[PDB]
Amino acid sequence: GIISLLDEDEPQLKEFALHKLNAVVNDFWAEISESVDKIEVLYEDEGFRSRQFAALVASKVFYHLGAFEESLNYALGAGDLFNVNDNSEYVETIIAKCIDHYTKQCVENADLPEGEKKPIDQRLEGIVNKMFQRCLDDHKYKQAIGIALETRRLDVFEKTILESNDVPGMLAYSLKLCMSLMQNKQFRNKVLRVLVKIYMNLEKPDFINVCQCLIFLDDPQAVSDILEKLVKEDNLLMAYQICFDLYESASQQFLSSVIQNLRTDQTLKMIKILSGEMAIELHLQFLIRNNNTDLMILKNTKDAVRNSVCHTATVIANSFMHCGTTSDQFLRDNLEWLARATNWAKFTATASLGVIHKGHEKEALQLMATYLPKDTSPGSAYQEGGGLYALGLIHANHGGDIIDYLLNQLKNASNDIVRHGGSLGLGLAAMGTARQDVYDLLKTNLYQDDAVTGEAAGLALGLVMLGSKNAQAIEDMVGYAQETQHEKILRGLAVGIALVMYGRMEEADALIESLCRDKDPILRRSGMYTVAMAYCGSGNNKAIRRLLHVAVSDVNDDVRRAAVESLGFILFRTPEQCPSVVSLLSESYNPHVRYGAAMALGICCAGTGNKEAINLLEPMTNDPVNYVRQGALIASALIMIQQTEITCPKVNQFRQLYSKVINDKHDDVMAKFGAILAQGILDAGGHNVTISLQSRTGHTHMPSVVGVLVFTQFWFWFPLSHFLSLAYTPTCVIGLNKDLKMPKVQYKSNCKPSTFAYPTAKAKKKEKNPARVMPAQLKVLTMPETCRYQPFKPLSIGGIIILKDT
Amino acid sequence: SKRYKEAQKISDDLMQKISTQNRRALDLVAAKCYYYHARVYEFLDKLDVVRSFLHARLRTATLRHDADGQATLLNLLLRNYLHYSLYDQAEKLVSKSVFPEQANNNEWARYLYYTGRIKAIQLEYSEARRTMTNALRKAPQHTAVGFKQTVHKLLIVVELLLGEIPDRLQFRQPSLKRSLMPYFLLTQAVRTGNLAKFNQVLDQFGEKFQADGTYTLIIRLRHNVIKTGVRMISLSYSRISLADIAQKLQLDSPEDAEFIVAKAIRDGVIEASINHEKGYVQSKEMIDIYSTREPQLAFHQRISFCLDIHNMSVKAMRFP
Amino acid sequence: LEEGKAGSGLRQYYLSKIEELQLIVNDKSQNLRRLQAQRNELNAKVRLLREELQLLQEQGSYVGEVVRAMDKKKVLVKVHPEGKFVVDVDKNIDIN
Amino acid sequence: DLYSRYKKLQQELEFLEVQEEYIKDEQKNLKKEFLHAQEEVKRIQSIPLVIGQFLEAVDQNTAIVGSTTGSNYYVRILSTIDRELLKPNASVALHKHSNALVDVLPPEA
Amino acid sequence: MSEKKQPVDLRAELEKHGYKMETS
Amino acid sequence: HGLKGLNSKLLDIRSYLEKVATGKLPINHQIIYQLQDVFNLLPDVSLQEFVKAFYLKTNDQMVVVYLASLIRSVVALHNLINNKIANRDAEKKEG
Repeated sequence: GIISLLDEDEPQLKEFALHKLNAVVNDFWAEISESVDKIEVLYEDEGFRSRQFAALVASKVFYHLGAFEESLNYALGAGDLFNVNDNSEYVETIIAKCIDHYTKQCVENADLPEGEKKPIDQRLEGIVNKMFQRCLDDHKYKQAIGIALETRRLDVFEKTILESNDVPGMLAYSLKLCMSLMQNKQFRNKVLRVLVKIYMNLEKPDFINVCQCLIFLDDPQAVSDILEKLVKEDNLLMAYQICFDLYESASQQFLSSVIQNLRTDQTLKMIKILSGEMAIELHLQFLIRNNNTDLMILKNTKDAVRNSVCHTATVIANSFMHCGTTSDQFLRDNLEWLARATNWAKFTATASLGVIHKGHEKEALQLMATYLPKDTSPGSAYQEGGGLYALGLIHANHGGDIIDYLLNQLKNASNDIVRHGGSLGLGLAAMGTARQDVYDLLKTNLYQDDAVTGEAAGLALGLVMLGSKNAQAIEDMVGYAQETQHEKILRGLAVGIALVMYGRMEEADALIESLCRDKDPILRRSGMYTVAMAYCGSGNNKAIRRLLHVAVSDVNDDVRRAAVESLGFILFRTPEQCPSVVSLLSESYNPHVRYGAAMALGICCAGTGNKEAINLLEPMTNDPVNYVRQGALIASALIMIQQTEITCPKVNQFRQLYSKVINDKHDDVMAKFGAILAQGILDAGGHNVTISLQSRTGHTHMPSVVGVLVFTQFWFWFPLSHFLSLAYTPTCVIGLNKDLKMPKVQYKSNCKPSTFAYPTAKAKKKEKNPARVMPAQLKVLTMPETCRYQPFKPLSIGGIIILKDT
Repeated sequence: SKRYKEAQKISDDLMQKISTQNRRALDLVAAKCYYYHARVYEFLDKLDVVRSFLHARLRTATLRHDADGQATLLNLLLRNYLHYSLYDQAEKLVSKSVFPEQANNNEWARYLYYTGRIKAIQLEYSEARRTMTNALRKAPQHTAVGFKQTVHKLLIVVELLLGEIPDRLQFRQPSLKRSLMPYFLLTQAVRTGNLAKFNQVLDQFGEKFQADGTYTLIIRLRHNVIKTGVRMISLSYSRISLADIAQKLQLDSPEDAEFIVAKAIRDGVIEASINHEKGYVQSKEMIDIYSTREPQLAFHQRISFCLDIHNMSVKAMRFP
Repeated sequence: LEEGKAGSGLRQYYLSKIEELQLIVNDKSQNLRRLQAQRNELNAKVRLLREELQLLQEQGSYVGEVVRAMDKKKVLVKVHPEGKFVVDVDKNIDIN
Repeated sequence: DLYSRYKKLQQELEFLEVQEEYIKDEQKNLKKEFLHAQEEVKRIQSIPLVIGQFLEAVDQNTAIVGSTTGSNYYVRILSTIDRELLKPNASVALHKHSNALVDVLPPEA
Repeated sequence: MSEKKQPVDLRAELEKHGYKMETS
Repeated sequence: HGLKGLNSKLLDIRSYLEKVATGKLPINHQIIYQLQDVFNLLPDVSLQEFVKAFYLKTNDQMVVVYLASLIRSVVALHNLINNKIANRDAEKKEG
């Protein structure tokens, strides 16, 4: 009990008291406990010059007593004599408490955002940058960028990116670390916007960082600013990369914004690159030259001739594998099967005509003249409705006057049979374009008061308004749902008001609360697709609060199924955890939860080669219920996409299991529908193309997610199986040097030919028709060393890239 | 080997990173040779230089590796700090924490014997009898050898200070018997209300009292003899004169006769009423109450919190 | 860096200690998933109970004795309280 | 990067945390639904139930029984009681409609 | 264990009751 | 039943005073005087026998809560012992 010396007046006994403290306090760490109140006499006295060290020893006894934030308060009142001396371990704890409290205080002041901010002591932030000198002097960028992410402030972080040496490109993948652990978009884009500016101030320009902000910051004026600087810079060759990343990985309105401010040689170039016509022609040539298909399986499914559910089966399966070939022999090889078609069968029959003709924007209209939507009036009229549906599947995303060609035919001929696939063609072609008149003429078209056309105008109005988050559109869609007696207009408007909101995160939760709280099961399922598309790409637990809650306590299995399917939409960025959390959830008593969860694991891990999802899907195809085996067949084809036998051993085991159950009449027709469907999935695009929901740049692909989420339930609407063609994206290595000119280039790949088998020294590839490639084989390949044409940009992924003449 | 273990201690302060899954075995092995620190240092004198060194190791394990580390180091602290003054009674106050989880097994029971003597130095007999009983009852399986008999020895010390103790001659082992042989007649003198029987035990067995280390309570137990002596006779006798009871209460004058019973009610002993003239102590009793509320309402939280822990065990043991 | 990369050891440790916590709590859900699926399959058992309790009335059930089998795949069997029948396969167990 | 991924590691942590409270409330409501299913199987069935003349248990979960009208049957037995009280020879009360194997007599009056 | 702590170290009455009578 | 009983008599007593304030004749008193006195029949508080009912009711809760502690001991005994048995056995045999 040395603290009893403080009762005497003169301070020299206090300095001698703390001189006793700092030495023998090892055994006295607990002795000062009860007398800390007497230490407060020194801590509260300003005329005592050693009150600093009094707060040091008071912070030591509080360090032994377990007090942390209190030790931080006395660390602030401990003056200069505190921060100077660090020995034993007093440091890691107090700097953990200091940095923690500091970064959560900065986060506290960052939500204000401005004004009224709490006072920040200069000493606690003093030991921030002062102890950060350890990170600056030791030249450790990993920890330096770590604390730079903690402080949540742009000034000291601007000093971290300004540190010496290099760090040549390290800000790029550091933002990959940021966006991976990023919470909200508030300060994210604010930190991102200055990093592309410091890359413009850097001596070596790099377009992958401005590519990262183009797909992350996503603001309309910035792309017009950077490209106006490209035209001002007179950039041609190396801007080819970022320009195609703008077309590929950015929204349509983003393209409409950059072309709007730009147009106010290269003038025709920006038209060619933003329209993406050259990408369609090279994709067409890639699909016709490199097509690998097997007709034997199509014949074994042909001669089955089962009268139930097989109508859409074979045509949608071979329309997948053959997509974009334009060479179709199908109506020639199978005939009596197509003569069996009736009712919606001829819809899907002529709808596949557009799935296999996907792309080929020019001749797609006149080449179908034989299969054109007649309208010869021995009424098949679902026929002539599906013909315009086929023209809508090709004209999705960008388009042309064919959109008005379908619009006039919507105002002509009959009703409502034209609106079924016709308005779907009108809305799908205007998807993401924020078309105006379509919202009006679809309101007077919505008032024609029929049922099957309900899903027609609902999906159309939801596609044209995608990303617009409008007001009167959802107001009129929710206002028409009362007086109508149809449940298909409820489901079409369900996905309609779900599709209008995409990537809204918490902005849509105001409406999500009303949709989920309502007692209408169809409107609850509407809020499930709405909260899915709004939270797509984010793993935030605010969605899983109500999304998973209605997945628990609800009494309707269908909306519960759509609730557990959203795990594939929102969590697709982190597919690995889904098999673990949904493990038991596929053991549930009702097949609906086992089904939607099987679809969740299928679409989430589809872009990955994870064997765990295939392990959990093994008992799913063994379940006694039919459609849960069916969804197990479709999802198992989604996990194996483009993946051959060398990837997972279950490829051929499931391939033979598909033809087995469809050639076996004893099995259910429902469950066997997903078999031939799985043959279309796995073989889609002649194995050359697949579905990709996540681009390498880090931005989600809107038409693929929109394609698969409308493809979720094919039972209610059979033509929804055709919408999955939009989810198909080409995977290829394009050796185009520039413009129209096509160089001849072959480069080497280090993988064995067993990986190259698509049912060593160097690989043989185009030379751009490009050549197909596996995402796992893109890292092992190397640019040609001795060839005349060598890429200026480092080659990593596939697609179309610059090739420089050397 | 202690210096090699100090190199193990510096590496116990560094790597980590990260999950030094071998530092739990380092907690095990080092706790052993930290007790070999105790033995080797005790070859000459106290280890006090290693008390600041133990506090250096015990505090540097905070908060990371304290798990199973802090428990053994706290016993290493408490054992010899119980042998050498001072302040450990108030030191373990601010040290806790608890410190959870209790590891390994009997380690927490023997800790509750060590701190049991500690919490017995505050003399509160409900917490002392529960920490001493829980110290012995929680320790399987032995052998060896006699210190598990020592916790039982000092266990009923606080029960002697309670005023009521059973005769323990039926609990004698072949070893513990020969060790406590003086303590036998001690607790036999505690059962009896005779003063000379207890004082002669003190004078004769004072040598064994030096061997055990418990002394100060032997002289104050005379107050337990006056309170148990008055609890005896009062409830015993119909109406007892203050002159007749003065033999066993050794004074019991006409004045203090009021306070003996009155200040026993302050301690909750006997309800005897006394009208003082000559006088005479007339002891009656009327009580019908209680035996109800706290036992059953606590049994609710007892059973429920138990089965909740048994849930936390079984639910978490299914990893295989 | 001390701010820092050495400080990130403490920062990331908080999310490591909560990782182990959440991992411990994750298993707390995992085994109750086994119990949830247990009684969920038992809910499929009471639905199978009712289904077999729905199956078995509209028909009943009995036990026969085969006195002969047919080339047509039928089988000669008696309904023992009554006159005989002759029925056919019964595709799981074959004639042989 | 270090602080970046450090701010990326609490996303799935909080997502798994809201999944905890979710699946807890999930299996809490489904538990009460299973208790409701227990009220169903205990209500099932009758009251009044025809007792019948039992012969033997052939194999797992099923057995053969004559009714009190004397006809051997093949029925999957009641799930919760397979064996212990069924015995080789007893009189088991058969379902009104189905004649399902449910329970025998005490036995007996 | 052997680990941790332990390795460190009115009569009956016959005569008096019969005498109470003839005493007084 | 409690809260709807609160607002029932509340609004009903609101009509009791409102009918006297407005609507007369009358409604007072065909039944007003007798019905309101029936409300004044029982206030009804102690002393005395109502104090005896108190600790008698306490003596009534004795048995049931005593039985509660009995079920606690039986449920904890069976479940905890049997679960730890099958737990320690499954771990020591598999591990």
